[PDB]
Amino acid sequence: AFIILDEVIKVTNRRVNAIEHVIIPRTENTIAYINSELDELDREEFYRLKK
Amino acid sequence: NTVSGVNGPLVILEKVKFPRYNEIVNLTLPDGTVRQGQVLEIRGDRAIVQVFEGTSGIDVKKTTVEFTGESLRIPVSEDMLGRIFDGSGRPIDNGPKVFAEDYLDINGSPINPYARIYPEEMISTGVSAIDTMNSIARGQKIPIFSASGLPHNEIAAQICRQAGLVRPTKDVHDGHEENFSIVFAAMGVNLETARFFKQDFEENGSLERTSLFLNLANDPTIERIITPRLALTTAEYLAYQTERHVLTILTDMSSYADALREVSAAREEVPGRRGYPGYMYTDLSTIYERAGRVEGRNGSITQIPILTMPNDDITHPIPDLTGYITEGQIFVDRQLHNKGIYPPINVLPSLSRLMKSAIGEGMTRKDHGDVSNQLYAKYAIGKDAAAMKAVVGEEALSIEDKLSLEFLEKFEKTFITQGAYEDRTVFESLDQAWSLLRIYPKEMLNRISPKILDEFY
Amino acid sequence: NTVSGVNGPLVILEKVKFPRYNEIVNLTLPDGTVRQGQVLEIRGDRAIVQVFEGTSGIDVKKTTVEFTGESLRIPVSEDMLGRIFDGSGRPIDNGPKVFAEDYLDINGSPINPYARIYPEEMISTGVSAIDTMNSIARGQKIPIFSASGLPHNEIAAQICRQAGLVRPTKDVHDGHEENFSIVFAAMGVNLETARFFKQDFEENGSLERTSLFLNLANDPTIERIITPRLALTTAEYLAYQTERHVLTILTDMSSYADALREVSAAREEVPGRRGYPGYMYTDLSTIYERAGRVEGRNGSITQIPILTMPNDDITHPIPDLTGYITEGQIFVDRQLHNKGIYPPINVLPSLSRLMKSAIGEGMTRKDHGDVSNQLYAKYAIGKDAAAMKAVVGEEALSIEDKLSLEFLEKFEKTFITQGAYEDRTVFESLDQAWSLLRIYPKEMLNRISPKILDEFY
Amino acid sequence: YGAIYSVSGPVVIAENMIGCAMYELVKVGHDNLVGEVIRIDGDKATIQVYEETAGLTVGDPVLRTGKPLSVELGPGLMETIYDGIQRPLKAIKEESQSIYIPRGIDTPALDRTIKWQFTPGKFQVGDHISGGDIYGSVFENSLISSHKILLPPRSRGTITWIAPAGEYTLDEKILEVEFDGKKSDFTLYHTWPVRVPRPVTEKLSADYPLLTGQRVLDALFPCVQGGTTCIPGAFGCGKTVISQSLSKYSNSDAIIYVGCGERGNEMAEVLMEFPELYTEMSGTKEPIMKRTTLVANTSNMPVAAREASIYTGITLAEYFRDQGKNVSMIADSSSRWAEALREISGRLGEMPADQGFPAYLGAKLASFYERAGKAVALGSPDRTGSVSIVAAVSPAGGDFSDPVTTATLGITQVFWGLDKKLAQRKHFPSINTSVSYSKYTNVLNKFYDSNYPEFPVLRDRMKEILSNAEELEQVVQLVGKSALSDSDKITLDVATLIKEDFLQQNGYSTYDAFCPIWKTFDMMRAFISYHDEAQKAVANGANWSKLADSTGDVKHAVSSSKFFEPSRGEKEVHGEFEKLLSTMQERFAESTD
Amino acid sequence: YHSQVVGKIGYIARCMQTIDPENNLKKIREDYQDVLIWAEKNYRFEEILEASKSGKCPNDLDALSRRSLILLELLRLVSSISPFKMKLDLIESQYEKMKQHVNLWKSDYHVKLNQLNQLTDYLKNAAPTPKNNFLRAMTSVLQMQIAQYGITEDNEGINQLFKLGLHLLAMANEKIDEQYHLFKGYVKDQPEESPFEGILPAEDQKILVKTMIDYAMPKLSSKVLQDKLSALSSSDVLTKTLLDSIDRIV
Repeated sequence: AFIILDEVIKVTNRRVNAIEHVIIPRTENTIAYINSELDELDREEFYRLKK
Repeated sequence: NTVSGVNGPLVILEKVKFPRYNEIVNLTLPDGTVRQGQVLEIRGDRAIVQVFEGTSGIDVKKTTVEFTGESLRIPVSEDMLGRIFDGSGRPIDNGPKVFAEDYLDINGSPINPYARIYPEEMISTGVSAIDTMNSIARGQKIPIFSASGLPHNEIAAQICRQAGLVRPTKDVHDGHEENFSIVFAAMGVNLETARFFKQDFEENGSLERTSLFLNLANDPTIERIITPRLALTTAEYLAYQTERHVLTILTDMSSYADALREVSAAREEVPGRRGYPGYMYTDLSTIYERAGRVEGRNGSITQIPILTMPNDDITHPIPDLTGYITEGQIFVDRQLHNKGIYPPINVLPSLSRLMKSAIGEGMTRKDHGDVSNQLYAKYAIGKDAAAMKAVVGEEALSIEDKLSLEFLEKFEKTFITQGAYEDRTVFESLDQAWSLLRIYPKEMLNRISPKILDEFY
Repeated sequence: NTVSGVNGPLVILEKVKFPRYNEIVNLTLPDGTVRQGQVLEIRGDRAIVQVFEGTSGIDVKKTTVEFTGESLRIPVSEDMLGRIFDGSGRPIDNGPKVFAEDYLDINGSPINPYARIYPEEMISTGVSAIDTMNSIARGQKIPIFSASGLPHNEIAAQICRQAGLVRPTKDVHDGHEENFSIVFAAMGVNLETARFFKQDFEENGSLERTSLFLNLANDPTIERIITPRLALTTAEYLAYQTERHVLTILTDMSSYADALREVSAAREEVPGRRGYPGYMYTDLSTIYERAGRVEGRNGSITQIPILTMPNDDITHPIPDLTGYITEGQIFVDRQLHNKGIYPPINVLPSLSRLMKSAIGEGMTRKDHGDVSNQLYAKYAIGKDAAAMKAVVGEEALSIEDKLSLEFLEKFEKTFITQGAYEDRTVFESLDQAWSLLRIYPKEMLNRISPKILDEFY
Repeated sequence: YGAIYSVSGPVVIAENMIGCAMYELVKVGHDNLVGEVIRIDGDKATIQVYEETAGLTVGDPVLRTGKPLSVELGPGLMETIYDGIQRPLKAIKEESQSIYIPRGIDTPALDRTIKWQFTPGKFQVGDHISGGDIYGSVFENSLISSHKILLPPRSRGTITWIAPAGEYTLDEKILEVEFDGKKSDFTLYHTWPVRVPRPVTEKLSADYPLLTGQRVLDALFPCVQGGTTCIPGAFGCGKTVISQSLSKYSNSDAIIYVGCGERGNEMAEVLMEFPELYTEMSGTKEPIMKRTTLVANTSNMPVAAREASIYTGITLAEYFRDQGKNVSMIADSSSRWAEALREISGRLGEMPADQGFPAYLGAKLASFYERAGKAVALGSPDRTGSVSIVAAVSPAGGDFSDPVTTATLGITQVFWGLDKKLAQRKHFPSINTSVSYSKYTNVLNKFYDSNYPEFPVLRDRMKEILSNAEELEQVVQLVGKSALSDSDKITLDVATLIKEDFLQQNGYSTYDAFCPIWKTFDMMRAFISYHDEAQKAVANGANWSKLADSTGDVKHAVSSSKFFEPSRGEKEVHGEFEKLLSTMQERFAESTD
Repeated sequence: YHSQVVGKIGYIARCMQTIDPENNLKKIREDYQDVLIWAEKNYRFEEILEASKSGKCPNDLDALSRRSLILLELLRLVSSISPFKMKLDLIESQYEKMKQHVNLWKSDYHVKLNQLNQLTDYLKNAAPTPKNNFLRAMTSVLQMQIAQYGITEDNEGINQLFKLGLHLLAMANEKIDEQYHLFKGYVKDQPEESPFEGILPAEDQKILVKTMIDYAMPKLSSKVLQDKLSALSSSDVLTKTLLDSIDRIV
């Protein structure tokens, strides 16, 4: 049981760092760029319609 | 003169200098139906006003002009409570005129009723978790975050029906012994919700002390947007005239934001991003301007706005602008309502600004913040131990995680759970928090004094 | 004539269409202050003119207009060094005289002094990664990319201070054959930021080798936008007149893009993406088009602009259009500056499409391009091995990731480590890059040739 | 003069107007409502109505004031609460009995009943005068620098008539100008617009220090007056305590508080907390209220007053900096000014940028940040002054990636990262050393280190002690507690005392949250000498538990530096910090053996 | 631009006329002859502005305001030492040394002159008390030592008197114990035998000795000690022997 816990501790320590490292930046940058493009893309039709 | 044209909800009338700003006008048609409206925009040799009765059916070569001579105002008196009226400012009770001797404008108070001091005395809303964990004082803006999956109208009706009952126990406790009033304004609600709110409020006995504002979804957006100004002006006039604490409930803010967004395309001003108008901060700030302690130190105007989201998304500008002006907010969880809790409100995502100073003296105890801090820490530790208990297992959990997990279900089904007509006070919520916190040992609580902890263990 | 109205920085005046386009005009106000402007639009009974100085306080019937009858031109002379002034067309602070003996147009094609051949030289700036990993030369454009968290102004002032002293060591080392000239232009900057650059320039060098161009933040964007035409005309007239290398610092590009992108909504034109105008590519292309070699084969104009990201994202049109229009790309990383590296210039996203022409072949070795490409590929492999050391560390890392991490750590902590006033050379940087690249095995160095790799193995 | 052409919403259009600038204030209608022309298209001008537009019809006359919309600069600005448009609410609170200014009533920036003693300056008849020169003085304060009456900016000539000493009103003329015959009549107060920069001799970098009463601020970076720094707020959950603790703990002569988009509770808590709390210099006769200026605008006010409140506070801070005194400007926040500019842009009908922010926020933020700073005072006297611009940064689009927060951080040269976890524990101010940064630490460290400064070595080792303590806590959490040496335990012990003493400060205390720069430099040098003595004693061979018992009273004396008062005969000099070096050297000598 | 240079020339002429009334400082008035020459001639403001704009009048209003701040600091330093008078050679050498400095505001001289002007300005609005008398005597001794030693030479007595004046100004009116202990330590730490003889009057020293004897008199409970301590209150001078004799009696 000690060899199994010592074997699983490295995989949990690797997955805990990789899952926290690779998770946030792609969805954060893609969501911020998608909302940033969707804001001006939504406002441009209202500005052209008002003009 | 004659009607120039009509396009959508706006009506083009021939007027040079006859109608004033906010002056009511009457259109005389030859079909036997007369309609009245308010001048939303005045220009030179033209008039753009929205009629409150109907949205079409007016002639362009047969209409007449009539001047009423009275601006759009709400009559504030002592007989407005205990009656049902419309959103435009007319009664619907089928009786005599309930107009009072005081006329106030719906575009702001002209007496400067803005507060200049921090609120000390707390106000009870009839909720144990909303009073203990996120309780607000007199003259504080605390909104209720809702969604499209829970009964936000029943949650506002439960807070309106539960309010006004703790004032007798607080007056008996040597606290708030003054008269209390309630401002009820409904915008974008159905007839079944208004009849269920009036029948539910009439059973508990709070309909006589409160005012009923009926605004349907088939009416104009100008009446629904002008409906909260009559309740805020009546609550400010009653709170300033009589020196009494008035708590106003405005539901829903999504119907007022949709009515203001619908009128943003009719005017010459262009709307902002996401379809809504860019001047929603001034419109929400105008309704939020009537808030704070009244002059005299004996009255205050409390406002409890209700905001409903489509999917609980914070990307809309209504949640950032509405939450930025208010000092905190209470969000309703969807998992608590599906689990069976009523009202399913979570204390982890909610936040209260100035929670250590929003508790008075003589009606609330001093250990409410210390018991609410240990109850919030035990609720967060039970929320973390509940999700960690499934991954860890039943034989690999911590010793404090089991008692915190049982205290999360017992505190969630004992403190958060409550009936629709069950009134509670600060002493009952403080006794329930001490009874729910009695399962934990003395070495697990350090956010309270030893005298109050050992005395009420 | 007379001004009909005023809306923002542009003033709408009613007059005849007899004046030509780009004619200089002066507005006479009753406060005793004269403002200069340029006629942007001419029509019958109405005209559109943009005032360079001043944005508000212009009366309709209380002000007058006067026609000078001359086109928009800035007088450039050879005595601009050792004089302090601001770029508005004249000295606003009452400093030195901006009068000269030659007149150059600011439309973008005064004489067409752009070179029609690929240049071949070695430009030294004092940075090992900027000189070796950038491949800069005479007449090459390299933009400095920074953020809001990192000190882009201190990095630009340190890069200009190292580039001002690194040029005489190369001129003594036979890297150039003419004098050096500096062109300092500030737009939308504070006095405290310009005082640090003037103190660093006076401490590192003198006050006569550079030009004084100051722009105030309380002025309009049209007055700050006129500084690049006078700086480019003075750098082109000074570089073409005396056959000297001119180095211009354009700071900041966010203010120049914020001026033309600022006034893009108050007019009748439709803007582009992100609210910017559709002619910003021609506006930045007009300043970027006046770069390269000069007439005679003894002149050159170097542009070292400083761009600050206002959102911290790659979706902005100013960094992509400025980096795509420029021949180089210098990116700054806040993570390298946070660890303690000075200057924190990242060579991973830096890539130019003119590395062959920027690499010198008569004043330096031919292995600088292959050593810079192998050092850039080994630096990117060391960055990917550093990301693999961040993900796994010691569970899936091989010997190649450990050797690439050690070479990336030694090259990152050795090549990117420097002071604030010391300078380097390409010969010492080639041996320093060869010493860090000597630790790699022969099996991993197959991208380089065996003759050049066997000599430095 | 003009006539009301149309009235639609908060913006009213008026036709038949000529000779009106882009900032001239006029009164539309018969009620005399306050307003200002935002734009002018053709013969008709568009004006924004700050007051309520209810009860205004087309056809009423519009009378202009004949000058631009500005505020009055004279005696009596301190000890008074006014709005962003120069409207005193304290004068209307007595007569009208209201909080804000009601509709149909408008008060001036200066009262007509308050009188001040006018004193003659160093000028005489026949001598040339200019703007910013010392024309006189008025005795109103005794604990700080008095508000000296200066000449009007953008005006010069010969002094033909000089007023004598005595008491006079601000409405009466006491000054005359001789230029081109009869130039004009001058008074005690002066008119100047808020949308124009104030005149000055020359602006430079911040090299003038000033008292602030911040141990963490003076310990993290060098204390100076004239810098620009931005800090994150809490939306009324700790930002008003840091602003009131910074304004109350600061020992400056003048104070400028500007509330643009506050809720109203922080303005009443700061205004009521200002006179009830005494100053650190032992001030009397309203030392906290008379020494500061009160400008509070709520969220329900007009966007023109909230946007012009920073211009009025920057104009009053520019006048106080031009008078020859150092003043600290506390503003909160830029998100309410950008939201008011976006609401004014959407209400006016212009085309805005993405996220509702227009392009004028960058130039207005750059002019507002460049307008405040330390420089030489303009005029013939050539005095020294400083203007510290401290503006809070809050979100305006639901995240930190907005153009207001990201654009405001680029123009500012100083950044202070507040911690929400430290502010939740009733601890303020708590600035993080990793997110914190300042560019003026070199000139302030060299100018302060010119005479006898030790702030750079204690500040670099103080920030490196917490930065190494964070990596030691992360390595102790990741690897374990029994994997570190005695150097990591000594660095964590010094970082716990430095973070507990500096980062663990309270904002509700009076003598436990305010201290001079010499007491903070001696307190940081006492901890750095104990850390260097512990590292040198541990390097020579010694146990960590034996060295911890070998320290003894040095750890309790160094840890007890946040509970003792700095007054021991002088405000800066303290003999107890001087004895801790000899006692720490005597304990360090026996600790090594 | 030119109006600030003309106003700085007229203010420099008025400050130069207020500095030397008999032409005793020829070195200070010699450098200001270019600005004082235009002030001694009857001319309009348009001729001075047009002469300053065309290079015929004094320009560099920033650099002229930099030396004008040093001249205003020398005039404020000479005026703040009233009613004491300084030497003409020490005023000319101090004006030459202060004028020869690269920066006149980035040092402790402007902060010491601003602190002395704030301490002298705080003494204008006061009442009779021991803190105002001790701060007035310390400000008079600091003004005499500042007029005797100048502002270009550091002295421990001027820094101790300035630190005692700032420490006395930083305290309230309920700090008679700390003002008496700081006055006893500052009086015992003074190297001179009498710091109030020749500058302050005999009524101020007798009022200070009567204030110290009246302050230490309420803590005694003996008739012999109260009579012996009360008998020393008639002295008109102040010295360390009176403080040691009053401390030995208590």
